[PDB]
Amino acid sequence: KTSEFISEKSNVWEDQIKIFLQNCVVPRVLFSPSDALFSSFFIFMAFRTENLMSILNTCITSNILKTLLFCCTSSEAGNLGLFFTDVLKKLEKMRLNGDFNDQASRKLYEWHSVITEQVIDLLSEKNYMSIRNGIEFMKHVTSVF
Amino acid sequence: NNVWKIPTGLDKIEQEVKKPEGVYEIIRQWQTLRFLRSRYLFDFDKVNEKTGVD
Amino acid sequence: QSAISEIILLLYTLNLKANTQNSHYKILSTRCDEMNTLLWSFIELIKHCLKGKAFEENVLPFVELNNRFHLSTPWTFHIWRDYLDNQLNSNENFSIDELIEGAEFSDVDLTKISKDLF
Repeated sequence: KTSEFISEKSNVWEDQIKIFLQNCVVPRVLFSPSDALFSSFFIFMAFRTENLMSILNTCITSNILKTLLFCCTSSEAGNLGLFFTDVLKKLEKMRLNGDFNDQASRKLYEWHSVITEQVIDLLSEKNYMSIRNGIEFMKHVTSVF
Repeated sequence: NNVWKIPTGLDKIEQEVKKPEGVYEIIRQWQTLRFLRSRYLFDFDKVNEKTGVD
Repeated sequence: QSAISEIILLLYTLNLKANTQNSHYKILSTRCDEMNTLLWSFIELIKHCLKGKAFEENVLPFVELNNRFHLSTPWTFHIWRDYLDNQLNSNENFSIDELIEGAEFSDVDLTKISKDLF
């Protein structure tokens, strides 16, 4: 029943791609883990490949991860780490299934490089909050890197 | 008797909060960021381990 | 003595005042997170023990929660989503956007976004 719903809903539907991340998935992910896993699953299975790639590119880049990992608490950092682990695991399985080879190679590697740069930058700061946050986030994400 | 003289009721818990908008002139940055995470998230690259760039 | 709504609102609006204190961050983060987890666990207990009509009787219905006290939307939905899904699934008479009608949705800025997607 839910998939039937999401079918017509997806038939129905950058400004939206901005506000969606702003007030719908970032607030949801910083909650308990289940909300993060659910934001991950609903990011897929609810959009087309073009709009999905555009949304993920707008989230990964634009330099939001660096500060947003400074602001949040410890457990909020853990949750956001779980969300990134899920999205990257699914992306890497999609790649290693050969489905995306035309230009997704360069874009995927660019995403990996930008995330690596952001983490390497935030992991190097004098405060205590940034250090503990980065440590927890990597302790979650390093399982699939 | 004192701790039983405190007024308890739904009318007192309202304590209305402060609107998200924050006017423009390491804990203060933390609080201001926690409060601004909802309204203007994408205007966050300017922080960069420094004073809030307005 | 109808303490349920008073207690939920108190815990919530207390964690905010805890956020606005001044101390070492190493204790501020831990205190804020501890209060957050306490509130979450309390609501899990309330949803576990009060079901049926007793819930809707003593849990301060949605629109007041979101328009009078300005709770952040995630907490509102964290309370009400289970009951809304139950009333929607079995009694197919009503529909969403009606059983949650009137909410101001204050920080959302529903302009430039489909309320259907929301």
